[PDB]
Amino acid sequence: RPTFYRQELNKTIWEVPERYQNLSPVGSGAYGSVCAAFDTKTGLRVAVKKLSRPFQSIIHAKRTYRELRLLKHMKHENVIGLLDVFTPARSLEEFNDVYLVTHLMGADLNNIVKCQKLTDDHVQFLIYQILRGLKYIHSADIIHRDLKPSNLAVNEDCELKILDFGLATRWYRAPEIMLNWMHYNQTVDIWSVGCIMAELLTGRTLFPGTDHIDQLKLILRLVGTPGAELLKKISSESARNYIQSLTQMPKMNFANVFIGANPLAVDLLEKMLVLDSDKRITAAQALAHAYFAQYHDPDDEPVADPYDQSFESRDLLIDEWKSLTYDEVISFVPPP
Ligand SMILES: COc1ccc(OC)c(CCC(=O)Nc2cc(-c3c(-c4ccc(F)cc4)nc(/N=N/c4ccc(F)cc4)n3C)ccn2)c1
Ligand SMILES: CCCCCCCCO[C@@H]1O[C@H](CO)[C@@H](O)[C@H](O)[C@H]1O
Ligand SMILES: CCCCCCCCO[C@@H]1O[C@H](CO)[C@@H](O)[C@H](O)[C@H]1O
Ligand SMILES: CCCCCCCCO[C@@H]1O[C@H](CO)[C@@H](O)[C@H](O)[C@H]1O
Repeated sequence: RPTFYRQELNKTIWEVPERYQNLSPVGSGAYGSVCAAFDTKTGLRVAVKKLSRPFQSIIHAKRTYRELRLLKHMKHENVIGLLDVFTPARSLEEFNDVYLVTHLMGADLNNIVKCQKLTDDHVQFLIYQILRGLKYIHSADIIHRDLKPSNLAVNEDCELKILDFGLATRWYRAPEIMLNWMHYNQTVDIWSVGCIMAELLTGRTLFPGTDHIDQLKLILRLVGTPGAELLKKISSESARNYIQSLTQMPKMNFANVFIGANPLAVDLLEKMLVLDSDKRITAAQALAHAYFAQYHDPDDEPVADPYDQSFESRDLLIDEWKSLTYDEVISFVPPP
């Protein structure tokens, strides 16, 4: 029902509702392309993404559905959310293009830090928001699995949002991800938070590995070689035999590694950067840690509605994924 207009951008004809004005390209790639625009109806600067080849194949179609389902479900201040989704198509029969709209973002966490130490109050505020968003994401039984500064948008008021992309590196990955362990815990993301927090406090990458093996080597130097209780949980014969032939290394004294840091920050890092993922602090537990006393509000750290991910196991035809995607476009309700 909106009146659309057509304009050539990023070498295709974009067709968008007239509320979105002054489109200008900001990025592109195999996924599609993104324009900045001004949403006259809300007064917001927005990013409009036109998906590329959304229904070219079964895998493309399922990926399009997955992305729209995820963005429609995420409704939290510290997670990317969907302002709008539209298609110029008037029916399923002519449905070929998908456009997604969110807040225009212009800076990530790297841009805020610039290889400098942040003040402790500033670190508390940033890590607090990451953990608040992760509590929400994990409560939907979602694991990010590649959390890193480039996936963290931050505006001029230092308001932070978790993204599942970077704005137009393995240094933050949990060691079990590096080792193709599978059976991943949600605390793989807590490992990443610990790496980010350490860098914010010191102004230096915690584990700047040159390659995969070097990354693991640096990790074991800080946290020590696996202990007896962790070794009991390793089913891989080859992993055990390699680990048992390592020269033992104690866990370093984090208080001496992070000299000059808030001792409550050091305590929290010790609970995030644990090799055994079962012994890592959760996002909800971390929010209650004394380090965040000035920001923690147990009544404003919400959890997500249940997220039905059963579609992940299904093998459907292109036109079925396409019709399911069309249903999700039609049923979209814009946020307050
Ligand atoms: C670093 O400092 C900067 C300084 C100046 C700048 O300007 C030139 C910029 C760029 C501004 C910008 O890019 N802003 C922006 C982008 C997106 C967005 C969406 C997006 C998502 C959902 C929507 F509803 C709408 C857009 N998708 C995306 N990429 N997707 C990908 C990516 C990689 C993959 F491998 C796969 C997919 N991006 C980058 C969202 C919001 N703001 C940065
Ligand atoms: C200067 C450019 C302004 C673009 C405003 C786009 C508003 C898009 O929205 C339109 O606004 C009209 C205003 O009379 C309404 O009557 C239409 O129903 C509405 O769809
Ligand atoms: C809504 C954005 C925050 C939650 C993101 C959950 C992502 C679940 O899937 C994630 O998709 C990301 C994009 O493909 C990938 O970077 C991650 O590796 C993948 O695990
Ligand atoms: C030499 C490098 C050793 C890395 C050990 C990483 C141990 C991570 O921890 C393991 O994560 C698994 C899920 O991924 C869980 O099933 C295990 O119970 C847990 O111990």
